[PDB]
Amino acid sequence: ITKLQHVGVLVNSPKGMKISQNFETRYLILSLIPKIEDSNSCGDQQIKQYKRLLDRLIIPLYDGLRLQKDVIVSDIEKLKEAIRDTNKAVQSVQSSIGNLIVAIKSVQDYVNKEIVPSIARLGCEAAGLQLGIALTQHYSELTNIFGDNIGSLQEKGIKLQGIASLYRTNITEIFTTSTVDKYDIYDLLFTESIKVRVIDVDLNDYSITLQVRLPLLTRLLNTQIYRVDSISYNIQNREWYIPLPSHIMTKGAFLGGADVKECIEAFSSYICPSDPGFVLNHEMESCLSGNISQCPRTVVKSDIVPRYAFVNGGVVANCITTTCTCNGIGNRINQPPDQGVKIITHKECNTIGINGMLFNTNKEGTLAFYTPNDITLNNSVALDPIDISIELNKAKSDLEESKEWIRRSNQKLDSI
Amino acid sequence: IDITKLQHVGVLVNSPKGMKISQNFETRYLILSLIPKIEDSNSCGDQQIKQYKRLLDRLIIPLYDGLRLQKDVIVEAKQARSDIEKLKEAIRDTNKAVQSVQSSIGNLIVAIKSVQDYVNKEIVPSIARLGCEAAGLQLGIALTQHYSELTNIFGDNIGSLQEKGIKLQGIASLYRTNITEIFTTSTVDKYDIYDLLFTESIKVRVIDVDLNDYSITLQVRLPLLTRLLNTQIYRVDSISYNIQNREWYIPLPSHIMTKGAFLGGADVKECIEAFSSYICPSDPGFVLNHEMESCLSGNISQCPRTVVKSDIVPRYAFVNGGVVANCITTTCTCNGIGNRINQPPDQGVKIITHKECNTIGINGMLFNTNKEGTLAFYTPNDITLNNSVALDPIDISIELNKAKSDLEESKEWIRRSNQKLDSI
Amino acid sequence: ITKLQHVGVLVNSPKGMKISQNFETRYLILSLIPKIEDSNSCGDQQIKQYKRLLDRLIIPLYDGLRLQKDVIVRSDIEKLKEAIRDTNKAVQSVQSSIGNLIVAIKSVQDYVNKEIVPSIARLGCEAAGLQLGIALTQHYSELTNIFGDNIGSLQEKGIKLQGIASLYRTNITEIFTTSTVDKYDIYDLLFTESIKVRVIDVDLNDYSITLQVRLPLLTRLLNTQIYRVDSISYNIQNREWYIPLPSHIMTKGAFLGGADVKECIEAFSSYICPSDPGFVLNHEMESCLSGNISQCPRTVVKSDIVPRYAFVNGGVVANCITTTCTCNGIGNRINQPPDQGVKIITHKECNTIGINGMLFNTNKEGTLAFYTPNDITLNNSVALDPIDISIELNKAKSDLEESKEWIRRSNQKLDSIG
Ligand SMILES: *[C@@H]1O[C@H](CO)[C@@H](O)[C@H](O)[C@H]1NC(C)=O
Ligand SMILES: *[C@@H]1O[C@H](CO)[C@@H](O)[C@H](O)[C@H]1NC(C)=O
Repeated sequence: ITKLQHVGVLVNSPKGMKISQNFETRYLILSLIPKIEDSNSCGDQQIKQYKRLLDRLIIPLYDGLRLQKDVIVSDIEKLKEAIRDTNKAVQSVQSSIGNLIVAIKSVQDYVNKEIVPSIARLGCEAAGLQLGIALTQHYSELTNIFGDNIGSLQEKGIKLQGIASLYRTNITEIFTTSTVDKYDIYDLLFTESIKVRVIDVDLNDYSITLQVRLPLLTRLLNTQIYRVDSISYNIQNREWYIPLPSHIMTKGAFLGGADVKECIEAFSSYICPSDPGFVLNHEMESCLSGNISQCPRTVVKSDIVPRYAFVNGGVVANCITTTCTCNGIGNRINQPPDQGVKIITHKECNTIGINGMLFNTNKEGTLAFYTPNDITLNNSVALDPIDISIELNKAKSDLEESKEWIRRSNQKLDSI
Repeated sequence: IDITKLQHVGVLVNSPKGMKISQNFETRYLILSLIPKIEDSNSCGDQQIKQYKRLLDRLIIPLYDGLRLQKDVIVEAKQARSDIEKLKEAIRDTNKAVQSVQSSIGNLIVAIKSVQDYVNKEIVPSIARLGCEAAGLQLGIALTQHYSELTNIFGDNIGSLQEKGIKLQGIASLYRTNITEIFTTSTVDKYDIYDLLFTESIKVRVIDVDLNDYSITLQVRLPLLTRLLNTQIYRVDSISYNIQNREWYIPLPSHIMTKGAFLGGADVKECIEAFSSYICPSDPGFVLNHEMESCLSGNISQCPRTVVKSDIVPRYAFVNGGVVANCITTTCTCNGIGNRINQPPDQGVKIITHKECNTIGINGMLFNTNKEGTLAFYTPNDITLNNSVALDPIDISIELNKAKSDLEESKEWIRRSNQKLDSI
Repeated sequence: ITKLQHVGVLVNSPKGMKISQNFETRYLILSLIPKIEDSNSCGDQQIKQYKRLLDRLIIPLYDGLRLQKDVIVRSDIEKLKEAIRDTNKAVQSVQSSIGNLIVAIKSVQDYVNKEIVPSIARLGCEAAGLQLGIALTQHYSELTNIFGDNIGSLQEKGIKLQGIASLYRTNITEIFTTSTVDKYDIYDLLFTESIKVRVIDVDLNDYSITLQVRLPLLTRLLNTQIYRVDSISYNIQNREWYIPLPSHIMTKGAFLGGADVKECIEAFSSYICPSDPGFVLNHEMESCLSGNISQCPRTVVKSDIVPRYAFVNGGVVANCITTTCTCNGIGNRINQPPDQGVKIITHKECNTIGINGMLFNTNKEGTLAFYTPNDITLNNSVALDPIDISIELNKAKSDLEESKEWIRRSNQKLDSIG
């Protein structure tokens, strides 16, 4: 193959080829509910809910798997009575205290029979809740990664975060049987060739078993696949055009056309189920190879034949039959008899125009943001600590006085 | 430029549609922040933030590693005898009785102080903590939701190096009110952006991940469609037809193109059918051969027809809901095996409408109309909240009342005590 | 059709054919917010929040549909009393204390009643709220998984198993409710995700989404069979030939032709086309494919581009005359009588078939892998040892009982005056 632009054919993006036939099969077990242990069974009510949620997920995948399997397979006396009085007075101050004690005891038992237990329960409920958040973030994450896999019983690609559960810290380690290039796995990701299919579901453990099949690419020696676009071209005052296949191949010193219908284009090569090459008729064969005298050219008489095509950042066109402008509809672009087409470059003309149609360079837009609302956690609800010191301090202060008077009553009681 | 006389020759050209080329793009960055600024001086949600960040790490890291791999490949006292000693003693005893009572008070004004301490040093901070753990939970839910929402909208993009389309809710952050503000660079039709949505032509690739601030950076590529002036595209199906007792069929491309006054075929292969038009990277058209072109333009006597001898050649086709068959070499039964629909040896084919015959018949096969089935629902089970009932308050009044009730009765007696003591 | 392996054409996997034109429309109603019954409005905020979340999800779908419809349409007796007055003043001071105590006590009570009890209930409320949020959050999560792909585009999309889950109750057959469908037919519908659902209408007030499920009804063509065919360069005598043929072939009754399965979708037991994909081949080829092998449009090969080997049913078919086929190692070459056109290499005959050094092995199995969540263990609530003052309280009655006795004593020493 050469440079037969002068005849309107443009061969570009040269690329290698690999055949995907061999593969490694690993199985991945998804466990939907973590081993949960809570002594007092606080997170009990919640576990129950999280399971009914899982069932709504698992059960359908089950019924489906079962269907698939189903098909496939009177003076002293005054002082006397004055004592009796004061005495009866002390006896009542007793029953008084005898009641403050009961009152005080009742308070204790309240605090123990109601308040403390409540505080307890509340915490239990809140421990349970804390678990709900946990399970929920799990179900969330679970579904986001293997959600499309758990939804169909057919093969599917696998997200990066799903592959991340196959290797520890080096993606290469995904293949635990062979050794693989950094390069080779990249072609796998960019192509999403790694496929996953759900094989079974255990309704009791709440686990889904997936079968992933990793392709092992076989590289091909000396094979290159190019893309080709043909445009009309002028020679003297006549316009010609050569229709050719979309892709050309090169195996050793042989060339032919490549049918990439079933393949997938990777970064530096195409990964195919099998060699895509096919033979062209001697004419195209010689034309492409160099003997330009053989090109299957046709005189163009219809507006249908394309007179321009886009190639790697820029346009290729027949500027004789198509009006090519440079940076405005007033700057006509010439093309010497020398060639059959002109390669207008965006470096050359920022806005290259073809028959009025303006083709510019990617225009940056205004930056966008996906942002959540700022959350401020207005702390709990505070309670002012109770204060009785002022009262208790007086009780203890009267108390003392009481003692002093008794002290005095005794030294006065001294009359020997 | 195409005569629909072609119909009489079993060749049907479906609906007309325009064509647009996609070569002008509008790059535009979208920054995803997976964690909001959080304010809580008491650090009551520290444990959740931790939990949340770890959740994001599991999600983000793989995207990160993948981008790195790509970036790499690419680039006792005496006793009382006399009654005055008996009084001295009698009162000396009561003093001790009082001294006992005051001993009892000391014990109570300790029992109370202990309560004022149990409550203050334990019942309170304990309750305070519940609210603090509860604030954490509040933030968890929220944070959990932001994740669930984020993963839904961008989870398809976040999980691949390959380019993907944006969901409606994704695009939602590219405009404030009109879905048009989508493009900032240019001005675009309601029609032009509808073809974009309907086709999922708007695509985005993840560019960089920032593991520290927990943010992903997407590049949205909005394409700008160039409408190809006076170009239409039709889909074309061909059936067999009878003309003078001979049965013919014409093999024709799937699609045809109309450019000005020229015509040919359309290789829509690498293109995408939208609503108003097809959207292709380049012009799909190619040139048919003299015979075929002429045939389609009108010179019906040029059609590369063939005699049907096999049963492979289609004798009917669905187009415009209804059916179009060759009712001569086929038996078209209108509304039930009974009534047969006839076709003069003159015409080419018969166009049967589901309006005339509710259930078209073609040799046993009954092509009917969409039949509506039973309305179905996806509804969550009704929820009801049973806020814990309040706690019957504490009542120690009956006890406090008798308590004060006596304190008076006591004061009384001391009056009488002081009374008799005053008449001495 | 036959056994044309002798000329290098390999007719693979034989499948039947069904066309899909008869559809069964069925509407599905998505309710994003369930009916909530909260008497004391404990979950108010949490609900206002969830809705704010459903809006950031619904709205866009709305704005989207709008754009669409918008476009589509100084003695002893004197001494004795100075001492009793003293005693009384001491009893007075006691009463004063008992008062400051009776006060302090009610105060305690009031606090627990006017500040703690309430505080306990509020906390109880906040939880009921938080519990609702868990629910709502989950619902949102579950629902965005099932229909989130549909809700995000306005083009038709397939439907997940768990999505189909709400069309039937027990048998997956009750999916269609206007006809009766083979278990076989729905499996082809599932295996193909032919069932499509398109978002029809959204309601911003009741937070609901209406979806239309399009359920295809397959019609089966008789005696029709579609085969996949591969062609490889063969070797007859010392000359090397190649016969190029279409990728798919069809068999109808006693006739055969090609098949343009392009617009078609291969299922399990058959292909599901929007219409019969058969076309006729030129006499020569038609004849060739039916036995008359002297009619095969064979071409002499002179390039390495012509396929000399092909993958088939977990094995390889190759021209081991123009290709160097090795069985179980590069030293063991496989031969071929100048007669047969090609050799059918089986992985059972060759664990590792090698074509020109390129190795095609059996499939090895890597290590089982696990996606498991860290073990969660709940450290119970926060427990408070109960309050205990029964010690200090007993030291109270006891002292009163001592006091009671000191009085009983003081009385009798008086009961003996005279
Ligand atoms: C070009 O091809 C023709 C036909 O095969 C041959 O006769 C002629 O000599 C060739 N000339 C070149 C360019 O080698
Ligand atoms: C097919 O082969 C027969 C003999 O098997 C031969 O006589 C005949 O000419 C061939 N058919 C055609 C179309 O000529």
